[PDB]
Amino acid sequence: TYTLVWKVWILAVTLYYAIRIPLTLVFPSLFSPLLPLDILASLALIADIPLDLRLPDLLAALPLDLLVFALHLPSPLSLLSLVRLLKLISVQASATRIINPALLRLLSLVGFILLAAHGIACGWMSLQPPSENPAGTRYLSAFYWTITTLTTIGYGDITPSTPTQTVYTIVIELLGAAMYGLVIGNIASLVSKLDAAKLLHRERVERVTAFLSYKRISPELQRRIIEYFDYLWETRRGYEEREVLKELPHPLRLAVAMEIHGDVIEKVPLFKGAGEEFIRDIILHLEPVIYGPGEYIIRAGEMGSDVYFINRGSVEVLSADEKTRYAILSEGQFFGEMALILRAPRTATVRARAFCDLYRLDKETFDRILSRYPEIAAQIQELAVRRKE
Amino acid sequence: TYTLVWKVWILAVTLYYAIRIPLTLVFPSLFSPLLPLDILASLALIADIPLDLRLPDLLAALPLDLLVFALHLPSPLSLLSLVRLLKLISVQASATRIINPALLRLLSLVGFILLAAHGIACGWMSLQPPSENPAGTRYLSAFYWTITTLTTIGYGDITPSTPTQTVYTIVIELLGAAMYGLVIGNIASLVSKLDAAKLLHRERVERVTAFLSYKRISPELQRRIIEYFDYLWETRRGYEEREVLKELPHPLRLAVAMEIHGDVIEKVPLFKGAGEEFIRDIILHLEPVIYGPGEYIIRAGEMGSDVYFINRGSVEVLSADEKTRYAILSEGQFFGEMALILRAPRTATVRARAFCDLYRLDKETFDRILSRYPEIAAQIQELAVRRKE
Amino acid sequence: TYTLVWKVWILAVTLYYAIRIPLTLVFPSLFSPLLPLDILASLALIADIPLDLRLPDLLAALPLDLLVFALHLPSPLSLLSLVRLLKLISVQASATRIINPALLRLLSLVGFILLAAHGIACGWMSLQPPSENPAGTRYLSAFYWTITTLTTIGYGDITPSTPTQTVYTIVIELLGAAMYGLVIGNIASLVSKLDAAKLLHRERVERVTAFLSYKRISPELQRRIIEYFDYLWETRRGYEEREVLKELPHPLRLAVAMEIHGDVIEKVPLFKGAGEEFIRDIILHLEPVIYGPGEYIIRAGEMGSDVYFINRGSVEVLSADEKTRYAILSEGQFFGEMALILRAPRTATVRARAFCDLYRLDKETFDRILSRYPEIAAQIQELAVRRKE
Amino acid sequence: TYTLVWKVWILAVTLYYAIRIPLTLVFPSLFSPLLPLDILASLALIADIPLDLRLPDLLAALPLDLLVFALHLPSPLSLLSLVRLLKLISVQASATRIINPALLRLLSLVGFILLAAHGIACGWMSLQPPSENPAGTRYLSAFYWTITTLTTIGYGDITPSTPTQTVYTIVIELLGAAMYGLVIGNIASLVSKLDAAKLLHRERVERVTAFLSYKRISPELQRRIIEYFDYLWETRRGYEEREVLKELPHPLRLAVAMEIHGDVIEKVPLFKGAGEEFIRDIILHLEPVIYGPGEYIIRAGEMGSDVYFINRGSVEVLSADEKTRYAILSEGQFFGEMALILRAPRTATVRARAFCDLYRLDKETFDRILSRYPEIAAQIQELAVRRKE
Ligand SMILES: Nc1ncnc2c1ncn2[C@@H]1O[C@@H]2COP(=O)(O)O[C@H]2[C@H]1O
Ligand SMILES: Nc1ncnc2c1ncn2[C@@H]1O[C@@H]2COP(=O)(O)O[C@H]2[C@H]1O
Ligand SMILES: Nc1ncnc2c1ncn2[C@@H]1O[C@@H]2COP(=O)(O)O[C@H]2[C@H]1O
Ligand SMILES: Nc1ncnc2c1ncn2[C@@H]1O[C@@H]2COP(=O)(O)O[C@H]2[C@H]1O
Repeated sequence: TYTLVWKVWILAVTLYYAIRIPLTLVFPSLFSPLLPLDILASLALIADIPLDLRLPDLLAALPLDLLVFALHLPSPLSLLSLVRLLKLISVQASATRIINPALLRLLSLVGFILLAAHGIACGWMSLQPPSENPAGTRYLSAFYWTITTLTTIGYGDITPSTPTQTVYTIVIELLGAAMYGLVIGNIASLVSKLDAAKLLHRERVERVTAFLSYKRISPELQRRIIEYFDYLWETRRGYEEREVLKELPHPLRLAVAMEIHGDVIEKVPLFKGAGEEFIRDIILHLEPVIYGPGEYIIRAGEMGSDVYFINRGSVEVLSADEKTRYAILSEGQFFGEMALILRAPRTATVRARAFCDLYRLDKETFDRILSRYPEIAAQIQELAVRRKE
Repeated sequence: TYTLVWKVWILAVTLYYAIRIPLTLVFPSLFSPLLPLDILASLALIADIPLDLRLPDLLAALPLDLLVFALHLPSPLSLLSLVRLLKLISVQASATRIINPALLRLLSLVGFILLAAHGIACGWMSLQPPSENPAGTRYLSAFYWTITTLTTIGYGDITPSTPTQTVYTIVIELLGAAMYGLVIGNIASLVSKLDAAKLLHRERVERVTAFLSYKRISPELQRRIIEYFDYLWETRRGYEEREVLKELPHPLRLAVAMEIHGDVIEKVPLFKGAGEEFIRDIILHLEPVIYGPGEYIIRAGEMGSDVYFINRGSVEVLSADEKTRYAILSEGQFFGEMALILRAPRTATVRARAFCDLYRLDKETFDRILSRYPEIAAQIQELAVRRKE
Repeated sequence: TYTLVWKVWILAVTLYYAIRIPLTLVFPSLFSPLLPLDILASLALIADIPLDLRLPDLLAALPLDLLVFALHLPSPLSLLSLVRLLKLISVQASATRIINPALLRLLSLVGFILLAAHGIACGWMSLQPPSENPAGTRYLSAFYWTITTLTTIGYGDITPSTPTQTVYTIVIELLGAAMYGLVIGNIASLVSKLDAAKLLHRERVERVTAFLSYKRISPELQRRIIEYFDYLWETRRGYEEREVLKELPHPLRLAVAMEIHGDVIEKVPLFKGAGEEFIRDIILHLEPVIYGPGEYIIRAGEMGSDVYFINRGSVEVLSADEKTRYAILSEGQFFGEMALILRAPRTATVRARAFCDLYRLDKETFDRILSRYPEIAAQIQELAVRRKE
Repeated sequence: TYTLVWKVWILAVTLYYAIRIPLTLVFPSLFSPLLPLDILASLALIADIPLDLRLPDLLAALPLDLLVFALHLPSPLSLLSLVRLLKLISVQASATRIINPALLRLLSLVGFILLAAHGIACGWMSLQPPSENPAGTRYLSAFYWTITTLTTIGYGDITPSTPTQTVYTIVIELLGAAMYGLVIGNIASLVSKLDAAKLLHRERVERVTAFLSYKRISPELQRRIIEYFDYLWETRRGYEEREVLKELPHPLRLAVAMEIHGDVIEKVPLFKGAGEEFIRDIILHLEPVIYGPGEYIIRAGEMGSDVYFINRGSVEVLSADEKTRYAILSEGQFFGEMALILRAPRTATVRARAFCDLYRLDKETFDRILSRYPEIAAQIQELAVRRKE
C-alpha cells in the first residue's frame, strides 16, 4: 500500500515546516533560495484534505504563509504565519495507526520536546539587539540558553538584560519548565510499560518468594517453586490466557482459542477426523496445567474423573505401589479415561518424567460429550475395553 | 438563577483583594484613589454571611482592613490586614458546585500558584533599601526573582545581600519550592484524568493486542479483533454499563436503565402498548452484545434458549446448511423465540451482514415472563405458530 | 499515665543532642557553660534501657560523649562522638504508638529534613579557613548554602574553593539532593492520604457522573443521582461497612456490629426485651439501604418477602392505586411482614416522604427466625392478624 | 560451588574495564605500566563464552582493545575501543541469579549512575585546551562539573566556553539529566518495596481504624481490634496463606502445605500414626483462625459442626451457663467433635483464656472423612463415647 508512504511524506513536510518557519521568521535573508522547496510542500498540504481516508487541516492547509513574507508584513503581525504548525496536533494521533504503540508514543514525546526547544530558542534570538556575530554561533548560544532554562539547571552565564527579555524568560521559566517535568514524567512512566509481561512474572514471583523465604522452608521445595516459575515464564511469558480472553465476546474468543490451542489439535488421534462441531464444543473447555518432574497426578483410589491430554513431554503410569510398571505414554496420547466409563475408582498412579504440560478437562463437559456424541463414546469404549491387561 | 452571578462576583472580589492588598502594603501611596472601589467590595463581604444558602467568613468579613491603613498602623503590626485573604480557602471549594470538575480543579491550582508568586514577590520587594527606581521595573525584578526561586532554576543574577533577606530566601527556598513541586505533581497527575474513558479502552486494547501479537496469529483474525474494539469505542467510549450501574441502588438503577435502553424500547412491536409493569420487569434483564459481520450466532441444533432483539443492523437467517435462505430480518425485530416454546432444538442458522448490535435475554427470566404474563405469551404463541413455513 | 510524659521527654533529649552535638563539634568554646545541662540528659539516657516497656539503645546510651570533648581528642577521631544521634532511628518508630498516623508520619519526615540540613550546615562550617567573623552570621551563611544545595536551586553566589570543599559538595550534591527528592515525594504522596474517605466518595461520584452526562440524561434524574450521593457522603462519609468489616474475624465483627447498629436496636419495640441470642443471630443480617423521596419500594403484587425496618424518616403506605391511603408509619416501626406469613402477594404500595434510610432483611434468615424462635413468631402473628382492615 | 566466585571475578573485571578504559583514553601516559594487569583480564574475557552455563559476549570479548592503544590509532577512531563496556548489559541481568532481589536491583542502579558520571567526566576532560595542571585536580573539577550538571543543580561556576563544549553540554543536559530523573524515580519507588509485608498490614490496619474511629466506638472494643491486629502481624507478618498459595499448582501447593502446617501435624495424637493418605487428604482443608481472650466460640445450641484443633494456647470449656465448669484443654487437643457424631445440638460453651490460635475444619470434608476412613471414625467414636460425663 501507499498510505504509509503518504503518511511518512506528510510527517516529513510537517517537520520541515516546524524546523523552518520560526527560523525564517528570525532571519529574513532566507525564503528567497528556499522558495522552490516551499511551493511543493504547500501544494502537498492542500491535497491532504481531499485524502480524508478536521478543523486542524482546514486552518493549517490554507496558504497563510508565502504571503506574510511576500508583502514583508511587519513584525507585530508577522507572527500569524505560525499557523502552519497545526498539523502536528493531528499527526501525533494519525501516526499511531501503524510496532508496539508503547514505543511509537515514547518517540513522539521526544520529538515534541526537541521542537519546543527549537521554537523557544528561535524566539529568544529575536528580541535581542543587533550584534555583528555569525548566525550559527548565535543560534548555538540561544539553544544552549533554552536547554539550560527548560531543564531547570540555570547556569546563569547568560541571562536577560531588558524588560522584554525578563518577561519572556518569566513566561518560559513557568510554562516550558512545567511541561518539561510533565513530559519527562510521562516518558519515565511509559518506559516501565515496554515490558508489561516481564514485570508481572516478576512481581508475582517476588510476592510468592518473600513468603516462602520468611518461613523455614527446606531448600528442596524452594528449588522446585523457582524452577516451575521459570518454566512458566519461558513457555508463556507470565501470561494468563483465561484472564486475557474474558474481555472478548464469545465468537471472537472461540476463534482465538481454535488457533491458540491448535497444537494439541490434529495431534491426538481422536480429535482430527471427528467432525467439526465436537471440536468447537470441546475447544473452550480444554484448560492447561503444568506438572513438574517427580510429581504425582493420580493416586489410585480417589474420586473424580478428569481426562488428561498430553501436549508435550512423557508421562509414566505406575501401579498402586512401586512394583510392576505397566508402560509409558508419550506426546499426543491421553490417560485417565475409564474413571467415569466403568464407574470405578482410580486403578493406577502416574508420575512425570520431566517438565510435561498437559490439558485437563472436567467431568461435566466430558459426560455431556458422552451423552451427546455416540461414535466418539464408542471409540472411547473400545479403547477402554482393549486397555484391560 | 442569580446564584452563579453572585458566586462569580464573590470570586472577582476575592481576587481583587488577593491582587491588591499586598501591593498596597508595599506601596502606601495607593489606597487614596482606590478608596471608593474598596468600600463597595467591603460591604459586599459582610453581606455574604447572611446569604448562607463558616469561620473563614466570620474572620474575613469583619473590616479589619480600611483601618490598618487609616490609622497608618506601623509595619510590625500592619501585617494583620492580610486576613482578608481567607475567603479563598472556602471559595476554592464553593466554586466546585457548578463543566467537568477534573477541569475546574486543574484551573484553581494554576490561579493559586500565580497568587502565591505575586504574594512572595510583594514580600521580597518590601525588605529592601530605598532605591530611586520606577515601581514597575522594581515589581518586574521582584517577580522575576520569585519565579526563578519557586521553579528551582536559580540563575543567581540577583541574590540576597542582607541577613533579613537571607532568612527570607531560606524560608522561600524551603516552603515555596516544596509546594511548587507538590502542585505541579497534582496537576500533572490530574491532566491524565481528563480523558478517563479513552485511557481504559486503550489499556484494554494494548493488553489484548500484546498477547495476540506474541502468538503467531494469522492477519485475518487480527483484523477483526481490532475492528470490533474500534466499533466498541465508537459506540460506547469503552464504558461498561453493568460495572457503572452496580454502584447505584435498585430504584435509581431502574430509572437510569429505562432511559438508557429507551432506544430498543418503543421500537419492537410487542413491548410498547403491553403494559407498564412488564416493561419494568424486563428492562433490567436486557443485556447488550455485539456480533461482527460474517459471524455466527445460532448453529441449528444446540441447547439453550436465548431470544435476541435486533437494535441496529440487519440479521440474516439461514438453514442448517448453506442452501435455501428463508428471509432477512431488520431493525426492531427479533428471532430465536421457539427454542423454548416448542421444546425443540434450534432449526436454523443466523449470520450478521454488518456490525449489528443486539440484546440477549436469558432463559430463566423468559420462562418466568411466560409463566406470569398471559397475553404476551399468547402473542408469542401466535407469532410462532404463524412462523411455520 | 506517665509513659507519654517520658516519651516526650526522651524526644526532647534526643532533639537537644541532635541540635547541640555538631554545633559544639564546630565550636569548642561551648560545652563549658552547657556542662550542667548535659549530665542530666546523659543520665536520662542510660535510664531508658531498664525501661524496656534494642541495639540502638545499647550503642547510643553509653557516655561516649563527655569524654571526647574532655580529653580534647583531636579532629580525625573526634567524629566518633556523633553516635549519640542513634536514638532517632528508634524514636521515629516509638513515637508512632500514640492522632491520625498519616499526620504523625507527615511531621516526623519534616523534622528529619530540618535536622539533616542543620547537620550538613555544621559540617560545611568546619572545613573552612579561620575568618574573623561573628559566629551567628557564619552559621546563617552555612545554612543558606545548605538549603540552596539540598533544594537543587544552586544560586552559586557562594561556592567551594578548595579540593576538600569540592569533595564535600560533590558528596552533598549526590546524597542530600537525592534524599530531598525522596522525602518530598513521600510527603507529597502522603498528604493526599489525609482525607481517604473524601477521595473515594469523589472518585466514585465522578466515575458515575461522567457516564451519566455522556448520555442525554434528563435534568430531573441527574438531580436525584447527585442528591442521593451527597446524602450518602453526609451520613456515611462514603464508607462501605460491609467492605471494611470483612477483614475482621467473626467475633470481632459481631462485637463491632452490635455497637454500630445499636441505633436501630432498642428502637423497634420487638427487639429489646426479646432475649439476647436472637439479637445476636439477627444483628449481622440487617443491611442498610437508602430510598429517596418520591421513590417506590413495594408495588403490590410482586414475589419475595423482605421486611423493612424504619431507622430514620417517615414512610407512607398506599393501595394498589392512588386512592385510599391507609396510614403513615414513622421512626422505629416496620412494614412488609405478612408477605411470607400469609403466603400472599404484596397487597399495598409504599413511597418515601423524604430521605429515609431503612434496614432490609432477607427471606431465608427471616423464615429461619420464624422456625427457630416461637414467641417472636407469635408476636408477628398477632400483629399481622390485628393489621387486617 | 565456584560459579559464584567466577561471577564475582567477572564483575570485578568488567568494573576494572569500566573505570579504566575512558581514563586511559583521556591520558595516554597510562597503559604502559598497567599492561600486565590487562592481558590477564583480556584472557579472562574470551574464556567466558565457553562457560555458557550472547551477542554482548561475542562483541565484547574480542580484543578490540590492546591494539587501538598499540598502533596509537588517532582520536576520531580511537573511540571504537569503548566496546569492552558491553559486558555490563548482561552482567546486570546475570547478577540477579544469586539475598532479596529488591536489594540487589537497588544497588545495581546506584553503581550504574556512578559509572555514567565517571564516563561523562572523562569525556568532559578531553575536549579542553592543554592546561599545565595536575591530573588529579583536573579530574576532580571534571567530576564536580558532571555531578553538578546531572543533578540539575547548575552552580555555573565552571561553564562551557567553546562551541564543541557547548554541544557536549547540551547533549549531557538533555540525556544525562533525563536518565538521572528516571533512575532516581525507579530507586525511590523500589525502596518502598523492601518491606512489602509491613506496608499491607499497615494499609489494612489504617483502613479499618479510620472507619472504627469515625464512629462513636467505645474504648474497650477499640482496644481489642488493635490487639488482634498486632498479634496477627507478630505471628504472620500480615501474610495471607490462602491468597499466596492459589498461584501455585495443586501438587506444589500440597507439598508446601504439608511443611507449613507441619506444626499441628505430629502434635495431635490421632493424626500421626494414622496413615499417609488421610494426612494428605486433610492437610489442605485445615484453615487457621484466631480467637482472643474473653471471646466465645461455641454457644451451646447452635447448628453446624466444625471441629476445632488447638495449635497454641489453652481453651476452657463451660456449660450452657456460668456454673459447673467441666475441665480445661491444652495444646495438641481438640473439641466440638460430637455435634455431627451424635446428631445433637451443641451441649457446652467454650471461651479463650489468652490469644490462642486454632484450626477449623468444615462439616463436608469431616463427614466425607468419616464415610471413607473406618478406623479414624472408630477412634472418634470411642473418644466421644468415653467423653460422656
Ligand atoms: N497397561 C496399561 N496400558 C496403558 N494405559 C494404562 C494401563 N493401565 C492403566 N492405564 C491408564 O492409566 C490410567 C490411570 O487411571 P484410570 O484408572 O482412570 O485409567 C487408566 C488408564 O487410562
Ligand atoms: N421462514 C422464517 N421466517 C422468519 N423467521 C424464521 C424463519 N425460519 C426461522 N426463523 C427464525 O429463526 C430462528 C432460528 O432459531 P429458532 O429455531 O430458535 O427460531 C427461529 C425463528 O425465530
Ligand atoms: N392499614 C394498614 N395499617 C398499617 N400497616 C399496613 C396497612 N395496610 C398495609 N400495611 C403494611 O404495608 C405492607 C405492604 O406490604 P405487605 O402486604 O407485605 O404488608 C403490609 C403491611 O405491613
Ligand atoms: N467433660 C468434658 N470433658 C472434656 N471435653 C468436653 C466435656 N464436655 C464437653 N466437652 C467438649 O466440648 C465440646 C462442646 O461442644 P460439643 O458438644 O460439640 O462437643 C463437646 C466436647 O468435645
